[PDB]
Amino acid sequence: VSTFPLKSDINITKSGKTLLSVGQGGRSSRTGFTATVFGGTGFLGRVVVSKLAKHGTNVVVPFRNDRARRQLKVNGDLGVVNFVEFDIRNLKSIEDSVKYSDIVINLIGTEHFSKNFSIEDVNIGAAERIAKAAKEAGVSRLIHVSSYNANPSSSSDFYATKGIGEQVVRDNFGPDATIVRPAPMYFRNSPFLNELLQIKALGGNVIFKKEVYPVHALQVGEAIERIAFDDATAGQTYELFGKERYSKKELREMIKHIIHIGQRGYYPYSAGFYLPAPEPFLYAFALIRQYISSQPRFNVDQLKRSHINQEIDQSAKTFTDLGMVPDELSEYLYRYVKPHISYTSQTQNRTVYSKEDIEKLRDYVNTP
Amino acid sequence: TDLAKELVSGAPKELITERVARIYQEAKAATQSGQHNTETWKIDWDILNKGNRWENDLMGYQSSSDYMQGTILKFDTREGAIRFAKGQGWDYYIQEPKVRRFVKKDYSANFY
Amino acid sequence: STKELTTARIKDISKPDENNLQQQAPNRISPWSKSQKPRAEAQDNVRFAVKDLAKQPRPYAAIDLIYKQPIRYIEHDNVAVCDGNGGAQGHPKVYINLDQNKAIPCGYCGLRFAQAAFKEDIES
Amino acid sequence: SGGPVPVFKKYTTGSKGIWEKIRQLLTLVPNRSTGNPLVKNYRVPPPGSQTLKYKDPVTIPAGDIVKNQYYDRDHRRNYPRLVAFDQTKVSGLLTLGSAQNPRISVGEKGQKELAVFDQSVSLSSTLATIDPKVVKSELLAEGGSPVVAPSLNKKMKFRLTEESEHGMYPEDYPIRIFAQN
Amino acid sequence: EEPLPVLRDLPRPEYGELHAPVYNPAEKYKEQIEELHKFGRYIMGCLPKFVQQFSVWKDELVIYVAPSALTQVATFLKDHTSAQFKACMDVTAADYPTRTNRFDVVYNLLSVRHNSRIRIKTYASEVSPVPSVVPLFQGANWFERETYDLFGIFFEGHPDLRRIMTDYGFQGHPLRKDFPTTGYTEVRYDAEKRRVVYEPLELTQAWRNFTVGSSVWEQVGDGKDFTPESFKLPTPAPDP
Amino acid sequence: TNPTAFAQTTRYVKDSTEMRTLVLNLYRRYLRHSRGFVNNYNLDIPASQVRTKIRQEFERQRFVKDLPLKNVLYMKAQMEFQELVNFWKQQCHVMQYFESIKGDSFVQKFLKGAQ
Ligand SMILES: NC(=O)C1=CN([C@@H]2O[C@H](COP(=O)(O)OP(=O)(O)OC[C@H]3O[C@@H](n4cnc5c(N)ncnc54)[C@H](OP(=O)(O)O)[C@@H]3O)[C@@H](O)[C@H]2O)C=CC1
Ligand SMILES: [Zn+2]
Repeated sequence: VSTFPLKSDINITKSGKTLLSVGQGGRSSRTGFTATVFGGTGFLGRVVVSKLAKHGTNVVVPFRNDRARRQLKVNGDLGVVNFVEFDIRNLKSIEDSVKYSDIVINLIGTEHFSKNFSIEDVNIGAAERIAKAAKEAGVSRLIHVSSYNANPSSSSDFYATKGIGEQVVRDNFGPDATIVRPAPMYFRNSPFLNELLQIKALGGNVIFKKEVYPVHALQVGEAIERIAFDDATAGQTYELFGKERYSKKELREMIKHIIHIGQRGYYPYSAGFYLPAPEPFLYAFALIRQYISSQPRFNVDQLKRSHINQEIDQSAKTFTDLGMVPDELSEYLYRYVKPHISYTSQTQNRTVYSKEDIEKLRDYVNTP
Repeated sequence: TDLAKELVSGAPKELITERVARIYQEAKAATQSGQHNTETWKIDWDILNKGNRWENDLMGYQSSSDYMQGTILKFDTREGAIRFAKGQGWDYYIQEPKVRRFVKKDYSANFY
Repeated sequence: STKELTTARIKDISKPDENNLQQQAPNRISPWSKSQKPRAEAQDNVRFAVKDLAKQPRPYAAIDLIYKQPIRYIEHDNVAVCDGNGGAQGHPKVYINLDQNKAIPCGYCGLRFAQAAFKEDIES
Repeated sequence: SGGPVPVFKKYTTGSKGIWEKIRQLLTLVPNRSTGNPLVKNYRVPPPGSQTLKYKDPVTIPAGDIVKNQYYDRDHRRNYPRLVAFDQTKVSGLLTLGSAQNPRISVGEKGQKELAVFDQSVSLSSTLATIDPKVVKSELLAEGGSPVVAPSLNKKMKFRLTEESEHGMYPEDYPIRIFAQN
Repeated sequence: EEPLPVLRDLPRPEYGELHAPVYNPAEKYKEQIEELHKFGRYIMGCLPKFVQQFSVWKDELVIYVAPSALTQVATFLKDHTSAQFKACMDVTAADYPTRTNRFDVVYNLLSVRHNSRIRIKTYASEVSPVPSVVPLFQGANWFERETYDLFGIFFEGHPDLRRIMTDYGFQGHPLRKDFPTTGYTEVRYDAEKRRVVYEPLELTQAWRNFTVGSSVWEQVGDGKDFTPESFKLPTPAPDP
Repeated sequence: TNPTAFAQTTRYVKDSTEMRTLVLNLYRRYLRHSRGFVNNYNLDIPASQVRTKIRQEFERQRFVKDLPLKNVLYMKAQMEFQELVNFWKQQCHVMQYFESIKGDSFVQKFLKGAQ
């Protein structure tokens, strides 16, 4: 964020346009850039739209949910945030979103498949169509967000389609496409933290054994702001991850002590905080809810991913190439699990967990 | 006089370390023969080198970030203006008003 | 040709098309002021991407309408008096000198007045 | 006096025939109006369809073409001047008197006394050494009586009235009605 | 049983050319001006130690006192039988940056007893203390709080002095002449922080200063003198 | 009319020595309520960081010499103390108060526009 995001007030795009910024960098200021944020109504999308629009950059937000786009307009001044009703199966709608854009950020991706879209259609088909449409519109910069374990030869549908998505985007848009591989992101209402905060987490012995390198979502959106406005980042791949490795079981137990579920010894077991189930049963339950439940549940592919840990591609670039220091989960863990605390309510004394308190709590969890 | 009244005024520190005020007496307009506006001393601030004015692209409005751009203080004497500027700890400079030299003017001079 | 759509001219070198949405006005192609932004350039904005240009407000150009009014010729008088042809609902009443051998417009309405003795000279 | 008025004298829509007789029987106060404006009388000529020909009203002394010099009616530029009385001028008025009742010597002997009050002269010192009859006649009033704060309106009197006059709540309610008197 | 008359059709009076008196509105105050001069002089005579000066404008009397004399004059004007100003209707201030003491602190008193109003004027700086008339008039509690909030005047002896108009933690005193009309900061909702935050002020359209179009000619002259004849220094008789 | 909780009567102290004691007395009251500030406003920092912040703000006026300025500074500090203890401030204001954050070279300001 800061007070002025650009490193200079004059920027020349890859397509030759000269863009001049006006103002000190506030709501009424402008940067001269127009950006399209595909999937701007999602979790990461709202962070990206907020950062771009708060400094005056024009943001075009294609959308399919009419109620979800309303809160995005508050980020920018009048005329800054624009909306286009779009569908990845409508070519004309996508071409209208990128017609006036200098930067296109593709945040569209899914871990589930539904009655209308498969994993291939969103992770590969949508990315290819957006990338090819951006090039025909003469967009200077394209930013695609893949997954952390993107590998075209992976046995998981999510990781494989993300790996193919990286290659199909570079073929269509060209060598000037920047690819971002973010780790699981922690933030308010973060999907990575929502699963850990769920009291009745079925099959926690099979799912919560995955080890990851969680990264702050605010930094991921900040990194995208750096990448979009820096042409030196074109054609590169960025792996965004934290320094400290964590297992979901450690996070699950650390959260359990922060929420003070253990104030009553019987309660965590009675309330269902532990639901040990065989993996074949979890596979059957995940398979059934893939065709009965109308809401995306824990599906078959996510069961496979519980056995796959996050491996970091060493050749790719990191926060150091962008001049940033990754945030530590221990610093921000308390403020993002604070809403789920049982009672608190300043009864006697709030137990504020600092950076050192969280690290000590990690030792207690692993202490038998 | 010596009291640093800016410590209690509540104004931001940028008024002292980044802005320059001008103490001046308004010059007589060349299009009018009135001199009423020249009888008072006024204080205004120099424009910001950047962000003083920029064009809003939606409607062509004159956007600005200078919060002192429309503030002009009025004083009855030069000494009062200096005393107030010193009291607030402002970086200022005085523009001395130009005085008109007196020359005798009579109708007889049209022929002599 | 985008040169007649973005440059101020006294007259349009072609016939305006009422159905053309790139014209400055439905009855006029070119803009009528040097500082008037061309309509074609204005509509080339991100805010017109998914907007129908036909329903946008396109009032008729007043400069073309005022010159369709015939010149008022005054008989046996070198001074013309105009107040907007409405009286209390018009404009302040002004007096126009007609000594010169040309039509002189009103300062408010733009209606042009001249003497009848100069009618032959003005029309040719 | 605003006594009770029959219902048909009020500009509201009423009842007719048998329905008027029924209303009188059932209503506790039959002379009250329903509050619905008469469709045939209320706002029947709308303000946009009035036939009146309006003319700007002008008074003769201040809006005529003759005997109408502006400075004769220029009250804005003839505003009262702001005069402040300090203890020096009050001492001068007390010692030398006023122009209405002069008590200052004549000629050059009088201008010496005037020049005394051109610099600071305390009123306490002036009151300390002065004839007491002056204070009882100039500073005080009615031979030493204190100066009461002057009223903003000398015609602001009141008189207590009874219900038969003002028509408001009777004497058992805890309010009273005061007239102009 | 009779139908109601049509008020539109009722006949209306016919008027010729109307006439109206032309007189100075200040003429109707001739009794008020002289009475207030005598009462204002009576207060100075009763309190030579405190009353710096007094002025009379039409029907308004103003008493000018030092900050160290505010309590005594207000106490006198409240408890004296001839001047029973029990009600303090307003306490306000005005900023005059030219003077050594910027602020004029103004007290408007009302006497329902004698149907009279009086005004007390004192002065203050940004740091000089002013006695609080809250012990005398309990209704001045909020007015003095408002004066401090918008000016910053130090009211010594106020039982609970704090902000009453500005936001909590507001910086600056808006009614000072050097305070910009738009302030220094503005608020908005930050999506990242999930709360409303203060940010430095930026205006999409800057406030346009049309006050520079003031007339270059003086509009009102020196005015007319309305001092009572009983309050003018006498002119001595001429030479013999 | 009863004054609100934690309300002090405004007074102009004419002794520099007495003013020092009043500041010290008010300084301890801020430290004692540091945990209350954390609990009431639900801060993300421990009470130890609050006391460090309170000390830093007090040290900014340590070398103020003019007595009339001290009375205004002390009076406003009492008003600030009353505002925080009585929970009159909204939680957003206190969060932003602790959300306060090497300068750029000449060229870095020059390339971006500076001020
Ligand atoms: N911990 C994490 O969240 C991680 C994120 N990623 C990837 O980052 C990107 C951002 O996702 P995130 O914000 O984090 O969480 P989400 O999965 O909720 O974001 C998905 C976004 O893509 C849109 N989307 C999905 N399918 C479609 C579709 N058929 N048509 C149109 N839009 C679609 C969604 O739009 P809508 O909301 O309107 O349905 C939404 O805006 C994703 O691609 C994700 O795979 C990868 C690793 C870690
Ligand atoms: Zn005309």
